[PDB]
This record gives sequence, structure tokens and C-alpha cells, in this order.
Amino acid sequence: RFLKVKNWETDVVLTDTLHLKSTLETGCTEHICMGSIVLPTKDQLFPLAKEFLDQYYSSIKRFGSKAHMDRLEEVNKEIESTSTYQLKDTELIYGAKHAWRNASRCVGRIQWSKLQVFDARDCTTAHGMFNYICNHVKYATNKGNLRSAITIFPQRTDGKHDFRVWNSQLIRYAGYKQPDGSTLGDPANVQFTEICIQQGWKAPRGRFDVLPLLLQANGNDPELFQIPPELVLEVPIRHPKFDWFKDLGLKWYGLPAVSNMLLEIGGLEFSACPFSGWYMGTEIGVRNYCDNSRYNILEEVAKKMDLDMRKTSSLWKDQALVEINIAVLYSFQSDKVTIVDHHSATESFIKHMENEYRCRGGCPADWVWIVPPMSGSITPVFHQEMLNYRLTPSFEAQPDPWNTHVW
Amino acid sequence: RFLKVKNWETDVVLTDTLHLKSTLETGCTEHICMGSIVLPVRTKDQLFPLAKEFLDQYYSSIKRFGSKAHMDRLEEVNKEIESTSTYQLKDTELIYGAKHAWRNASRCVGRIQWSKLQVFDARDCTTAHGMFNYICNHVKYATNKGNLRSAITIFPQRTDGKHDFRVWNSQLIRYAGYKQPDGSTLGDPANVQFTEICIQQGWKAPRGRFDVLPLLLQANGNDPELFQIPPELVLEVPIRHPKFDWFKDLGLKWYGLPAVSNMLLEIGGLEFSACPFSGWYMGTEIGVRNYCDNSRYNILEEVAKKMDLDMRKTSSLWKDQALVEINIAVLYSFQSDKVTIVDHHSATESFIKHMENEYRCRGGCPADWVWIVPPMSGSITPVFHQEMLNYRLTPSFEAQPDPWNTHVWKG
Ligand code: HEM
Ligand code: HEM
Ligand SMILES: Cc1cc(N)nc(C[C@@H]2CNC[C@@H]2NCCNCCc2cccc(F)c2)c1
Ligand SMILES: Cc1cc(N)nc(C[C@@H]2CNC[C@@H]2NCCNCCc2cccc(F)c2)c1
Ligand SMILES: C[C@H](O)[C@H](O)[C@H]1CNc2nc(N)[nH]c(=O)c2N1
Ligand SMILES: C[C@H](O)[C@H](O)[C@H]1CNc2nc(N)[nH]c(=O)c2N1
Ligand SMILES: [Zn+2]
Repeated sequence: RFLKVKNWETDVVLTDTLHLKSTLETGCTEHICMGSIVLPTKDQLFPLAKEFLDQYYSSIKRFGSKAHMDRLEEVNKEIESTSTYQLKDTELIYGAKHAWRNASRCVGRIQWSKLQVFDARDCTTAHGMFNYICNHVKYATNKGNLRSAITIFPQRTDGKHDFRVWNSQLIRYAGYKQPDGSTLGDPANVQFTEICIQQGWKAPRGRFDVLPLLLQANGNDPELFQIPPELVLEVPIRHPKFDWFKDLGLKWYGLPAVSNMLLEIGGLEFSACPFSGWYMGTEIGVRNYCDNSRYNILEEVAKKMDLDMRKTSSLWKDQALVEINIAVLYSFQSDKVTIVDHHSATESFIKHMENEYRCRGGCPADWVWIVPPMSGSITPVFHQEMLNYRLTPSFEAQPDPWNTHVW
Repeated sequence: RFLKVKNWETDVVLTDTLHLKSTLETGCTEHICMGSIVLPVRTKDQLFPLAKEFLDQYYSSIKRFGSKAHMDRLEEVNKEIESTSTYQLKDTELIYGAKHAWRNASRCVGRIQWSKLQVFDARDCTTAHGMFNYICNHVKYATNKGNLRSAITIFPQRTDGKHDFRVWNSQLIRYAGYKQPDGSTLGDPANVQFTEICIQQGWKAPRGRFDVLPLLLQANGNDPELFQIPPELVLEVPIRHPKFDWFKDLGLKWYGLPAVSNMLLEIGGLEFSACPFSGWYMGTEIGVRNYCDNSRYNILEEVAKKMDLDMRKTSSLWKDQALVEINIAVLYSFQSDKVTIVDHHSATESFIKHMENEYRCRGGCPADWVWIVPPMSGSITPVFHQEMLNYRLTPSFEAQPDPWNTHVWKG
């Protein structure tokens, strides 16, 4: 019931108590662990509300107070006659910061309390959403000096009136199948690119074409908008030693803004809640550039370095991997766009973990995701035992809207 | 029940039925995943089922399920457990047992090789001197002048648990660690404790950076005894780099035989507490962990120094650069001296083919992601994108507490 996490590098042992306050289920059983699997009504709602409001009132040290009890009553009466309820702004701000605080896959949580929250619950149309999203992008980009933020559209009602952003990120590059057999652009985005073109998009058909927004309001058919080009900050990728690097014509965008997840606060579900922070180098350099299913540039780079690609054992893949990541980091710093490297990102998470154990009694963490996709054991997180569990408020994955929505 | 695992790189989807035969417990609950926790006497009562399970598997695997020979063996084991409270495995069953413990080891990336294991039956051993001879013969057979052969030596099983055979070393070959009065370490910091015990037991420590530790061997619950592996049986590889000639000047070497000696082998409910085993290294174990852990030889600084990388900001990736070169150096030295070794690209690609083949012939492959993924360059290796299901099958290799923590000193 009390659980120890040990760090095998520092021999430091922490004690987790926070997991007993966990509520959702993990995928794992006593027989079978699924740690590595990417995807493992009116009554129902009130305890969810009570659970949240209790923790909120506890956070502002007013637990049991009259103001506490009165909200609990108000919310209770709102649910009975309306079937749902509305969060107070203070409650919304708290809920969002905490969904982030609870995101066990996020290495970046030391930042969790500096979250700018934009209340877009007054939004009614897809046009509304487009305005709110541009202002989010502009505010978050902040001329390169990135600031973390979330925009929160109206909550689910009866499920046939959902707000949704169809893109998986606010900013992404198209993917087109070609007569060749090859893929041009980002292969991760083929299906979505095809949904856009069929929904009317004039696709330019290049390699780094910024995709349009596909925005759905009040459960209506999704509509299309182009982000103002002058709002999408992008970075050309060069290497500090390799002059030839620029000639791959590689670029990435500054703002990572996850747009496809679902925010749950006190039983209420926000289905469109784009949020953003900033990149950890390896996200672009290792995954976006090197995944076989992504831009897949290892072969090309190694060939420019004139490494012996005749055998795996020369570590030519590993050599080229490091330099691709040097270039990402160097390009972002040279243009003064915020980026953090994986040594510094994990160092920061270790410190935040220690803080969470000291001040909250634990920190849910998904080691599989927290450990960077390169150089795992030279980052401290690798040696850090972690306990994974699901707390609420939370961000969840949710079915791509096209599989479910009807026209 | 059908469980599906996906590969996010290829979209190949597999289906596990084998997990339906898992007995042991994970440490994971419906509420908590302990997937990254390192560490998450038997009655007649509880033994015959385990004997039975194992024998059923064994006889099913040889296409003899339900034969007279199967029934007679069950009856025979049952009676032996009856009068003597334990039972003795046939050679065939021990061999099959040991291969399966390997095949079942979910943290092992080298399992494409599970069927090729040399088994040394050392159940006739009675003394520490006896153990030492078995271990030398194992080191020599397995090393095979650099053309490495995988092998296991199995000493007698636990009886009442007061007469345990144990190899106090965690690996048969390992370098001593020496904590200094200034608080620094000489040699391998992971072996300071065990080094001291060896010194206490009477070993003359040479006190150098790469001293091969002596074997500390306990037979039949007796106090353990010191022995020196003959140096001529200890194959070592000096580490050098294909382009950087200053790399040799770092003075690094490493031994060729990885040989884990601290684990427990469970077969048919029987417990084999000294069962040292070996194969060959994957390069990253030496170059990433052994050399580059802060709590190990910790050579990143000194290497990157000699490369003149920019060490002012971590964001130049100086550590990543040096790491790759250290690992290029390890693979190069072993290859040049003709000592078997496998890089992590080749190993993980091998493990993936192994795993798919298992899902076809066996209906599954318990696999622990946290361990299967190498400690450098994770996502450019195919296992990173592989979903895996971790669960426990017997026979198995289990961690056991270190003997200096449990042993009753006899004086
Ligand atoms: C400010 C700096 C931030 C950093 C360095 C950071 C870093 C990361 C990284 C490396 C991942 C792994 C996901 C992947 O590799 O695809 C991740 C996932 C995630 N992050 Fe953070 N993030 C930041 C800001 C935020 C913010 C503002 C939120 C929420 C408001 C957030 C919530 C999440 C969630 C919910 C996941 C899991 C998402 C998924 O399953 O795809 N992060 N983050
Ligand atoms: C043939 C060459 C082999 C290779 C390349 C290989 C590779 C590996 C690697 C890289 C690990 C994890 C490394 C670590 O972090 O300690 C491992 C773990 C393991 N291997 Fe293998 N292995 C091989 C042979 C064997 C053999 C012969 C056995 C037993 C018959 C075996 C059983 C195990 C077990 C039980 C573990 C988990 C160890 C622990 O819990 O500390 N392996 N193997
Ligand atoms: C199927 C599925 C489930 C899931 N939970 N997720 C996915 C997106 C994949 C996962 N992993 C790569 C890719 N997602 C792209 C990277 N996501 C950005 C995380 C991040 C980073 C910095 C700041 C932020 F605000 C947010 C797919
Ligand atoms: C605490 C604890 C638990 C556990 N299960 N285990 C340990 C030994 C650790 C694991 N990781 C580093 C260190 N021991 C490293 C030795 N492991 C080599 C595996 C191997 C490779 C090639 C061929 C083989 F036959 C065997 C410690
Ligand atoms: C199969 C495995 O779960 C999958 O590849 C995971 C591993 N760890 C990851 N970690 C992060 N941060 N992002 C990912 O997309 C993945 N992919
Ligand atoms: C804390 C964490 O589980 C621990 O460092 C694990 C992670 N993965 C590993 N993987 C391998 N091969 N060997 C290890 O010792 C470890 N250590
Ligand atoms: Zn688990």
C-alpha cells in the first residue's frame, strides 16, 4: 500500500503515497504487464464532481469550509436539474494545470504551474475556434520565446454536439502518396491530408506544407481554415560544422501543440483542448527525422558524412543520429526559438519528481516515454524507478473524429 | 482470450495466447504499473502440481503427452515426492528445463539462441573445490579461444534451504572495486562490497583498475571458500579505436565472457540456487553501461576531453558524441581480436525475428521493454516501436537475495 521507488545511480529511495488516490485503470494485471502498449450519466457524474471539488478546496486550504460545502451543494443541484454543470474559472484553471501535473508521460512537468489558460467556453462556431487558435499560436510562440498554454472549448453535452480539432497538432506537415510508391512529406499525416483535400483543400504538394485546421463546432460538420503563415514560426536546419547540411532543405516548426486529446475535469469532458509548450530536441531530431515511418533521413545523412554503411557494427546510424540532433538544437538556438535538450529536460524532471514526492507524496511517471529515444542510460531518468498510475484531472487519447462522426 | 501487440513502425499486429499459461505475479495491479521497478522451503502440498505442470510441458514438447512413459514418470515423481519430499530430474528434463528458463527470460534480447545451450550437469558436486573445477571447465568451454559458446553449469538444488549451493560472485568474471579514503573508487564501483568480503575472506588484493576477482564458493550450505580462476582462462580485450590512436592510452580493457552466477533456476518447482550461465556480450553493455554509467567507470568526461568536444553546454551533445565513439571502440576491439560480440542493431533485429517466430510456433514471447531496448539509440532500433507483453512462465531465472545477507556463518 506504501511503495518505494529507488534510484539505482544515486541509491536514493522515495516513498509514494499518492497512488492510493488513483482512480482509473492501467491496462496491467497481476498476470500481465502492458507498460509498453501505447493504447491499453447523471449518477456517475456527481461523485466525479465531488472528488474534484474536494481536492480543489483542499488545495486552497479551505477544506470543509462553508464555501466548500456551498459549492458542493450548488453543483449537486445543477447536476440534478441540468444533467451537467459548469466549472468556475478558478476551478477550470486549477483543473487544467493539474491535468498537466498528472500527465505521467510528460517529462516537462516541472513547468506545470506556469500554464496560461484560455477560456474558450463561450465559443459557438468553427470560426470562433479559428480566432481562438490563432491567438493561442501567437501568444504561445511569442516571437520564439515560447510560453506554455491551453485553449479550452465548450464541454461535451450529449455527445452529438462535440467540439473537436481534427488535426492531431495545431501545426503539422502534409503527407501525400505518390505514383512512385514513395511518400512525399510526413507519412504520419497521409490519411488526414486526404481528408483535407476531399474536404476542399488546395494542397500545394510539397514536402513541408503546413496543414490547414479542420475545425468542428457543436457537433457540426468540420470546416477548413489556413493558419496565417506569418503565425507559423519555422526553423531551417543547419549544422555548426557541416556546411552541406542546409542542402537537405530540412525545416521544423517551433510550436508543438497537441490538439487531439480530451481533458477530463471533475467528470466533465472537454474534447477540443489544444495545448502547447516547447520542443525537446530528440522529438524532432530522433523521432520526426529518423523513424522509418517518418521523414527517415538516416541513410541520406550518413551518406553525406561518408561513413561505412556496409555493416551495422560501425555505428553509422548512431553517428549520424547524434549529428542530426546537434543540428536541430543548434538551428533552434541560432534563431532564438526555445528548445530544450534531453540531458537538461530529464535533469529537470528528476528534480521535479523529488519535489512531488516531498510535497504531494508522489509523481506518476511512464518510464517508457520519459526516457529519451536516444542515449537513454546517460540521462538520469533511465536509472529512476517510476510508478505509473492514472490520476484525474487528466488528458486522455480519444478516437480520431472521422471514424465516429457522421455527415 | 486474445491479446494483440502492435508494431508502430511496420503495422504488423500479433496475438498472444501463451500468456494464458503464466503462473507467477508481475508486481503490476489494475491500479499501478510497476513495469520499471527492478525488483517488483516448499511443501509436498505445493510441489507436485508444479512438478506435474512441468512434466506435462516436457512430455507435450516431445510429442509424448499421455503416453505410458508420461504416466509412469508422473507416478514415479509423485512417489519420490511422497517418501523423500523432493524429486530428481532426468538429464533430459534438466536440459529442457534450462533451455526453457532461457526461452522464458523476458528481459533477454539474446533469445534467438535459446535452443543452442550447452548444459553442464553438476548435480554430483559436493564441495567448493568441486564447484571451482566445474566453473573452470565452464569458463574454458564457453570461451573457446574467443569463438564463444553459450553454456550453463547446474549445481545441486535446494533441499531444506540450509544446504544451499551458491556462487557468491554476481558474474564469474568481474573486476574488483576499491573505495579509497578520499572517497574516490579504483576499479569497478559496482563491486566494492563483494571486493571487501573477498579481502575479508583472505584475498590479497593487487589494488589495480582491472583486477579479476576470485570466486567465492559455498557448497552444501557451508561457509564459502576463495579460489583464483587461472589467468590463462580469463580472455580479456584491450580497448582501442579505429581512428583515434589516443584511445588505447586510456588503458581500458574488458573480459570476453559475460557469465551471470547469482540467479536462481526454477524447474518443476525445484530450486537451483547456483546455476551460473553465459553467452556473449552485446557491445552496449560494456560501452554504454560498464564504461559510461556515473556509478561505474564513468569515462565520458575523460573521453570527450581527449576529443576536445564543447563541454560547456550539454546542448552540444558532447556526451552523446563520446558515447558513440566509446561503443565504436568496443565493437572494433572485440572484432579485431576475434572475440564474439554483437552490436545492438544486429541484436534487436534478431530479437524481433525471434519474437515473431515465437508468436507463430508458441503463441507468444514474454518480453520486458524497459530491458529489451538498448541504453543508447533506442528508437533507431526496431524493438523501440514494438509493443510487448511481459509475464512469467516457468522454468525461469529469478533474482535472489545476496548470500552475505542470508548466510548463517558456521565459523
Ligand atoms: C513546456 C515544455 C514541455 C515539454 C519539454 C514537454 C515534453 C513532452 C515530451 C517529450 C512528451 C513525450 C511525447 C512524445 O514524445 O510524443 C510529452 C508528452 C505529453 N505532454 Fe508534455 N511537454 C511540455 C509541455 C506540455 C504541456 C503544456 C502539456 C499540457 C498542457 C503537456 C502534456 C503532455 C501530455 C498529456 C503528454 C502525453 C501526450 C501523448 O500521450 O501523446 N506537455 N511532453
Ligand atoms: C547468447 C548471447 C546472449 C546475449 C547477447 C544476451 C543478451 C542479454 C542482455 C543485453 C541482457 C540485459 C543486459 C543487462 O542489462 O544485464 C540479458 C539479460 C538476461 N539474459 Fe541474456 N543474453 C545472451 C545469453 C543468455 C543466456 C545463455 C542466458 C541463460 C541461459 C540468458 C539469460 C538472461 C537472463 C536471465 C537475463 C536477465 C538478467 C537479470 O535479471 O539481471 N542470456 N541478456
Ligand atoms: C496513437 C497515439 C497515442 C498517443 N497518446 N499519442 C500519439 C502521438 C505520437 C506519440 N509520440 C509521438 C507522436 N506525437 C507527437 C509528439 N507529441 C508532442 C508531445 C509534446 C511535446 C512538447 C510539448 C507539448 F506540449 C507536447 C499517438
Ligand atoms: C538489482 C539487480 C537485479 C537484476 N535482476 N539484475 C541485476 C544485475 C544488473 C542488471 N544489469 C546490469 C547488472 N548486471 C549486468 C550483467 N548482466 C548481463 C546479462 C547477459 C548478457 C549477455 C549474456 C548473458 F548470459 C547475460 C541487478
Ligand atoms: C511500443 C512503444 O510503447 C512505443 O514505441 C513508444 C515507446 N516510447 C515512446 N515514448 C515517447 N515519448 N513517444 C513515443 O511515441 C513512444 N513510443
Ligand atoms: C530503473 C530501471 O528500471 C533500471 O534502470 C533498468 C532499466 N532498463 C535496464 N535495461 C537493461 N538492459 N539493464 C538494466 O540494468 C536496466 N535497468
Ligand atoms: Zn505494468
